[PDB]
Amino acid sequence: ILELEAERELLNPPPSPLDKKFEQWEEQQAVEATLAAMKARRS
Amino acid sequence: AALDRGNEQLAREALGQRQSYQSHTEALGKSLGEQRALVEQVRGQLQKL
Repeated sequence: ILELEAERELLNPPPSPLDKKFEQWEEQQAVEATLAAMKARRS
Repeated sequence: AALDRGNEQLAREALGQRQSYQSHTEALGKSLGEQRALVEQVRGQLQKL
């Protein structure tokens, strides 16, 4: 099982941890800005 | 957009990341510049034959 799991990973490389950190930061920024607008719009 | 935070280190990381892609783009752009000039001559030879 592990051989196949790694072999299919070689053909299509997994994304770099830097990319994951960047997208996590983007999601956090988006949700924070959206909730800030959420709090400001009803006020 | 990432520079907005004010942490320039991640900006440096991204800028150093894109350089490999720029080099690859230039490498392919060099090869196309001659393949395009050669296929035309081959087509001309076929047309005359």
